[PDB]
Amino acid sequence: WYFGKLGRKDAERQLLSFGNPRGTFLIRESETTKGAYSLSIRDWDDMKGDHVKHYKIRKLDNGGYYITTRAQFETLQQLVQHYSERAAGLCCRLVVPCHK
Repeated sequence: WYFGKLGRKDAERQLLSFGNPRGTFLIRESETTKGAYSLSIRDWDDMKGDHVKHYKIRKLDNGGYYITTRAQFETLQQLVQHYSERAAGLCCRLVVPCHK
């Protein structure tokens, strides 16, 4: 999936779009972090209802990508595959990718 390098505003307006069930995710390029990635997940809550949290995907200089220090992945494709099954410490698991 190549979403692109877009801002939180653009990621939010897209994720929170009707036609996507909660657990919508996209990975945009982080403009705040040095060419990194942001796993932008659309959560649902009753009080925090329909909000996006972006997990900052970090990169091992001598390795691959990791969202957390719990475990590092070979590639970004592995990172999402784990969260597609289970949240494993995230707020939500990955349900569906966002539509452009």
